[PDB]
Amino acid sequence: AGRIASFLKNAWAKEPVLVASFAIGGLAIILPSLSPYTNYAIRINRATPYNYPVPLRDDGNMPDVPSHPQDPQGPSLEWLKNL
Amino acid sequence: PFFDVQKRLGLDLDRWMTIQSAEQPHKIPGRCHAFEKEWIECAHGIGGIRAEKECKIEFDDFVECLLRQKTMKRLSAIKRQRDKLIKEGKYTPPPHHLGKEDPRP
Amino acid sequence: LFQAEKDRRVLQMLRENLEEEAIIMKDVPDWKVGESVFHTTRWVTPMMGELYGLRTNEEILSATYGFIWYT
Amino acid sequence: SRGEYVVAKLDDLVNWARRSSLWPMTFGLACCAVEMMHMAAPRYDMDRFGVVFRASPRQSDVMIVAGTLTNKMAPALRKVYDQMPEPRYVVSMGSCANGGGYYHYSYSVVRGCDRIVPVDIYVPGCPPTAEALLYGILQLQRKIKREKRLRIWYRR
Amino acid sequence: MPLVYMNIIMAFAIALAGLLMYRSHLMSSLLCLEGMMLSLFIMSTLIILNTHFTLANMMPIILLVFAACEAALGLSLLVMVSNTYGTDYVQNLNLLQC
Amino acid sequence: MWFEILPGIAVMAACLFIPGMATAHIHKFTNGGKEKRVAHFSYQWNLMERDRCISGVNRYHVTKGLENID
Amino acid sequence: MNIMLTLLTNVTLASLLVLIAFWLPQLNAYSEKTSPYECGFDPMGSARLPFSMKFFLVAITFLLFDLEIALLLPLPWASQTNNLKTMLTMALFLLILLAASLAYEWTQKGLEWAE
Amino acid sequence: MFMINILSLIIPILLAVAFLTLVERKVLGYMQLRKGPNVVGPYGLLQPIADALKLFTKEPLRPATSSISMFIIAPILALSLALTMWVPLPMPYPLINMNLGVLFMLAMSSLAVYSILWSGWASNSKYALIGALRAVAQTISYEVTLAIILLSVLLMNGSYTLSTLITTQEHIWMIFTSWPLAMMWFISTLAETNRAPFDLTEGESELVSGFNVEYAAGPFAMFFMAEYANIIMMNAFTAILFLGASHDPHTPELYTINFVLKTLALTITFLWIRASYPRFRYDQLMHLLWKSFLPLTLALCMWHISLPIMTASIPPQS
Amino acid sequence: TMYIAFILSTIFVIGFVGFSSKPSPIYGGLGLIVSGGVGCGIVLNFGGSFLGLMVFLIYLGGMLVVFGYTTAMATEMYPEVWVSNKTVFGAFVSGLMMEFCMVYYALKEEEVEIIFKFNGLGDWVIYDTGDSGFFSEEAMGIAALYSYGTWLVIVTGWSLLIGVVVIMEITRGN
Ligand SMILES: COC1=C(OC)C(=O)C(C/C=C(\C)CC/C=C(/C)CC/C=C(\C)CC/C=C(\C)CC/C=C(\C)CC/C=C(\C)CC/C=C(\C)CC/C=C(\C)CC/C=C(\C)CCC=C(C)C)=C(C)C1=O
Ligand SMILES: CCCCCCCCCCCCCCCCCC(=O)OC[C@H](COP(=O)([O-])OCC[N+](C)(C)C)OC(=O)CCCCCCCCCCCCCCCCC
Ligand SMILES: CCCCCCCCCCCCCCCCC[C@@H](O)O[C@H](CO[C@H](O)CCCCCCCCCCCCCCC)COP(=O)(O)OCC[N+](C)(C)C
Ligand SMILES: CCCCCCCCCCCCCCCCC[C@@H](O)O[C@H](CO[C@H](O)CCCCCCCCCCCCCCC)COP(=O)(O)OCC[N+](C)(C)C
Ligand SMILES: CCCCCCCC/C=C\CCCCCCCC(=O)O[C@H](COC(=O)CCCCCCC/C=C/CCCCCCCC)COP(=O)(O)OCCN
Ligand SMILES: CCCCCCCCCCCCCCCCCC(=O)OC[C@H](COP(=O)(O)OCCN)OC(=O)CCCCCCCCCCCCCCCCC
Ligand code: SF4
Repeated sequence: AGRIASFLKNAWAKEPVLVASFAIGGLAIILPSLSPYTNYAIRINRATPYNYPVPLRDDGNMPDVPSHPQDPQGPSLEWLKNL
Repeated sequence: PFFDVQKRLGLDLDRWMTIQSAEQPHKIPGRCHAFEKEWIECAHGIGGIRAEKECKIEFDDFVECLLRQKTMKRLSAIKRQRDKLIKEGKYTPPPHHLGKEDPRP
Repeated sequence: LFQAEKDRRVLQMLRENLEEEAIIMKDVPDWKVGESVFHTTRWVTPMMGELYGLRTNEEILSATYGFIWYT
Repeated sequence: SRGEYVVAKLDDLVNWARRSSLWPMTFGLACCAVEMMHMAAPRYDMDRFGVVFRASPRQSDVMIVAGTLTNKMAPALRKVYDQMPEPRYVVSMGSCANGGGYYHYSYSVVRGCDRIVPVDIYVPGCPPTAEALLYGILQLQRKIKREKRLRIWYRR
Repeated sequence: MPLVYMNIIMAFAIALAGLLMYRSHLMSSLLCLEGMMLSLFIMSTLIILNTHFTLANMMPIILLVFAACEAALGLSLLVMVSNTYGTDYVQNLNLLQC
Repeated sequence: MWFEILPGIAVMAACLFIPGMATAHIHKFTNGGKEKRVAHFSYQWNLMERDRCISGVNRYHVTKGLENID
Repeated sequence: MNIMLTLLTNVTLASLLVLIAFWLPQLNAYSEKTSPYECGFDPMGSARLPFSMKFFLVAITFLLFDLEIALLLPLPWASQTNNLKTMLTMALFLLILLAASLAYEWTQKGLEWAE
Repeated sequence: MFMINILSLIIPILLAVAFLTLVERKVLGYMQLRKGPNVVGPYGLLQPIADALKLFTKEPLRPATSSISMFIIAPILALSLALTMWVPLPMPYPLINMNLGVLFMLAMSSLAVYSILWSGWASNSKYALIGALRAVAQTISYEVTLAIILLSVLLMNGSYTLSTLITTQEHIWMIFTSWPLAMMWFISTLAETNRAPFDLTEGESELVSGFNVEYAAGPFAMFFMAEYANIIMMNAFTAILFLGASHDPHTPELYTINFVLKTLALTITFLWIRASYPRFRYDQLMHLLWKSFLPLTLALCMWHISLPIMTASIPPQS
Repeated sequence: TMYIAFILSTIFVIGFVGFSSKPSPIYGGLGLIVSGGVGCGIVLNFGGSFLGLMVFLIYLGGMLVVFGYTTAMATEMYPEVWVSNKTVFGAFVSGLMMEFCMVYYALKEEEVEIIFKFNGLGDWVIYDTGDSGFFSEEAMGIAALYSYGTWLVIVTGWSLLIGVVVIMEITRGN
């Protein structure tokens, strides 16, 4: 650890720009895999309706597909409302 | 010559981009999606020789959708005939084609 | 609503283009009015000249370049 | 006359611009150049009057010949004067530029820059004070104010 | 085909004829080589935008990337030739014979 | 003194005010006192064209409503 | 249409300014006035002779890095996709390869001008 | 009415350029303990008018060795692009509203590079050629760094529309969000506009006026106008991009006043820097960007790619 | 119609005629910049704003390096312009005449070249009636370079890095 400490001390005294550059790059690589909000960002991108929601022809055996938009069935954005 | 590593390993390196009827972002349809789908479905599993002999009608429709040659031929013929007719005063365009109407909403 | 309006407008423009084509191409020896250039009978979307073919240059320009040139 | 009035007003407008925008060339030869720096200095700021140094002769209206003109230097002075586009003016500053100065009877000194270039103003002194050079610049401005090129042309 | 494609293909042919007919400089040949890829870019994007081949819109960018890779290669070879001979003339590249 | 610089900066600011205010006034003038419609997409352009068609005067900014449907 | 009109207006105004500049004032040209400028003395050589370029390698690296920035520019739209992890991995891969190119050139002394 | 709007965008820009010349004279004078122009008019307000009349009534000459065609085209291109860069700026309403308004400005700047190159090469003089090559090197360095910095900052925004920039900066400022990129962007705009300490193409100390050494009378005035228009346009772009102003749709004059004040502040900062610092060497400028800004620029680009994803703060596409 | 696309295509061909007649690299670069800008205009009319701006920016950056190189490596005492040389003027005039002949023939009749068949009608005719909504199809397709096209990104990045290594190795000398 002493060698690493000496190297970092010398680099911070000679190339602080490079030290900061590598630190920021390393944080950029590592942090997204640990943040719990990456899945939230994915879900927010999914929740955006760019195209028309084409309806399904009811076969009488689709209990999880709402008959009307305001019916309790279907995806919920209540999590996004309070975020 | 052709080593089908993609088919052997189950990978997908450029087959997503080979044709315009495949999965497009935001499900954006191609200009000739229906014609290309029909031609591909006709020609699937019969090889090149039979595909060229037997799916010729589907391929001709696909090429017509792509390039629009017969359509432009018809349009040019109609334009030339209309210009000749109005040159000698034998044709009078209607007001809805002359810009004196209210179009549909 | 806009889907229904678009379909009705497209069909009306096609119908009036067909009427004008019947009026014009009446002395042409071999010419069938409304003949398709596709072997299939499936509905095929008009390109740009099937709709705005026999219309004014202002309408043609608006339909073909109005969005791109709107700044 | 209407034409005479118009030309008088127009050439008053043109002379005002040239008088109020003077751009001396960055060209100093000897000790007289230090007084040009002191005229540029905060005490006698020449930038107040619209007098601004430009390095290139193509972008200069006034050539302030400030210092001794030697035989080895006279061709360069004439070359830069020729490269200055018209209208152009010359202010010879100090004794060396005016006549010979301390070096009048010398084998290597041109006795006056007026042998080489047409001089409009002569500023005496060795060196002239910054106030003296500023008075010379103002006298040049008043000389420009009297020019009547359009008035001559109308009667031409 | 419209006349626009005809013009683009004609421009490509003109650029190809320019490259195959050297005059003195190697740099002019490199400029002709860069023009060919510009015409290819324009033609490919015109074709792709017209048929709404959405996933093919990334192809012209890869075309540009390898275009400028070739331009970099040509510039490097040109500087080496200039260092050797003093000029970028194609006449000096005559040591090897067929 | 340093406040002799202010008239020049004031004139420069007065010159820089003109473009933006002029553009805003012209946008409101040519659009019936409302903002110029922003059509960044085909949907917005189609909306503008529909507004032109339904207006009956070939101007998209002439808005019609309930009094026009009935 | 609007952008074409704007470009035409700008070009026409600039051309009118040039035309006024070259025709309004009195002209008096001779050989000495129009000779090239070299601080008062005649130039020894010609300005068309080759001018050595001590940063020739940095220019080519600039071409390649210009390609890299062209690749990176569509990132704002790529961040709206559902494959956020793949998008992030590819963007970081491109940036790391650009950094690796810079580091290789820097350590191999490609950024040092020729002496 | 569109021609009227074009005129309202053009003529005030030229007037602001002339009075920026006057303002720079006076600010440099007062920082150098002088007064600056105060004799020509009331507080020297007629000095730019006198300068313009003098320049355009002076004789312009074409050098004997020059290529006349590219000698004339270069000032025309410079002034045309300087005036053109203003058309997509929202104050608060752009004259021409572009979906990709930033890449347009990048492309037009890269084209504005060639005016000085062609003027220097056409002049057929050694000082002009040296200035042109200095321009080549400077544009290399600042161009790559500018591209990446703009990419990251707009990545915090969501798109390439300046109106969307206003909407983004409704609440706080991009300077508060991303100040390191703001510092590097300010330096890059100095380099791009050829202002001190990076005024190397027209460096009077080493070269006699640099690339426009042979230009006189009107064609010189056009280069000066183009440079000052670029200065003001870059400062306005910086103010829009990093110092966001509140926008009221019913009374847009407030946004115009705030935008103008911030633009003037940044332009005065440019003049202040010119009065305060020495001049770089062009090799030192090239080594400054590639060896200092480019590593930090890449690291901050990675950081600003990752930050919206890891914080679930991805901006809307439209 | 307004024939804007056809006029811009003609200007594209004229710029190619210029830099292919090859007066000298300065004027070749000038013609190539003009052609790039006009091609940007063409693809802007066809729909691709990002692609037009990108090709324009890339060629503006590339021609900057070419100017620095032709100032250093590829310059002569009297650089050649189109009217300066008989060969250059002959090639330029031949290209212009061929382009004008093709344009005239296409306008007067449906010109079928020895290679391809071209129909003289509307570039507006060939366009599509359909529309997208609240997104740009071109922008989405280009942005799909990262989600889709992971292989293309890999090969492109490897090529760029190897290009840096190569240009460093070629110019090594010694
Ligand atoms: C030779 O040894 C030496 C000396 O000597 C012995 C010396 O002394 C010194 C001492 C000198 C110094 C220390 C400094 C000298 C060196 C320098 C390089 C000079 C330094 C000076 C500065 C840094 C600041 C001074 C300012 C300068 C240099 C800028 C120059 C100014 C211009 C070029 C201005 C010209 C441009 C203009 C006017 C803009 C163009 C005009 C317009 C755009 C206006 C047009 C408007 C319209 C068209 C609109 C009209 C329409 C309207 C109004 C409405 C109409 C509407 C309708 C509807 C019709 C030294 C060092 C020395 O070594
Ligand atoms: C190419 C551009 C065309 C479009 C131009 C659009 C408007 C341009 C606006 C800017 C004008 C810039 C100059 C401003 C005025 C100051 C300069 C000036 O007065 O210049 C005028 C110039 C002046 O000539 P000069 O060369 O002596 O200029 C010196 C001017 N002073 C003294 C002020 C420095 O006039 C002429 O050249 C012509 C004068 C009469 C002789 C006529 C000769 C015949 C050809 C022209 C007439 C038409 C013939 C028709 C029949 C042909 C077939 C037989
Ligand atoms: C820039 C865009 C182009 C503009 C085109 C011209 C537009 C009009 C330009 C504005 C004209 C300003 C004239 C300024 C008048 C001079 C001020 C006054 O001080 O001058 C006095 C009078 O000046 C002259 O007698 C005449 C000057 C100009 C008089 C009017 C000329 C015509 C103007 C109207 C026509 C303009 C439009 C026509 C052309 C397009 C003499 O004082 P002066 O000795 O110096 O000062 C010495 C300093 N001291 C006092 C401290 C010692
Ligand atoms: C390891 C093998 C070594 C011998 C072979 C070497 C050959 C060169 C190295 C090739 C390595 C990569 C090959 C595999 C490419 C995977 C492409 C794709 O199938 O996987 C992607 C998965 O990507 C992963 O995130 C990781 C990609 C690779 C990460 C970088 C690897 C760099 C190694 C190569 C270095 C450069 C050298 C290349 C030349 C030698 C796609 O995932 P997905 O989410 O479904 O995409 C969404 C598509 N949708 C929208 C249709 C659903
Ligand atoms: C893999 C994750 C990072 C991803 C990329 C990082 C972003 C981009 C940064 C890379 C760009 C290129 C890097 C180039 C590095 C080598 C260049 C070099 O040769 O440097 C030498 C060698 O000098 C050094 O000291 C090497 C740099 C050492 C920096 C590495 C430090 C590692 C950082 C660890 C993070 C520790 C966290 C501390 C946080 C502190 C606060 C931020 C000095 O240069 P000279 O040639 O002397 O200059 C010219 C003089 N005539
Ligand atoms: C309300 C309606 C409008 C009212 C105002 C109308 C006029 C406005 C101004 C228009 C432009 C000027 C028109 C021409 C003025 C007369 C010029 C002239 O003929 O000058 C000839 C003369 C040449 O000298 P000469 O006597 O021939 O001697 C031969 C050489 N040994 O002398 C010269 O050549 C003298 C040198 C200078 C000549 C050019 C400058 C004349 C005045 C121009 C003022 C405006 C400048 C604008 C500049 C552009 C904008 C910034
Ligand atoms: S006149 Fe006097 S002060 Fe001036 S240069 Fe001569 S010796 Fe020096």
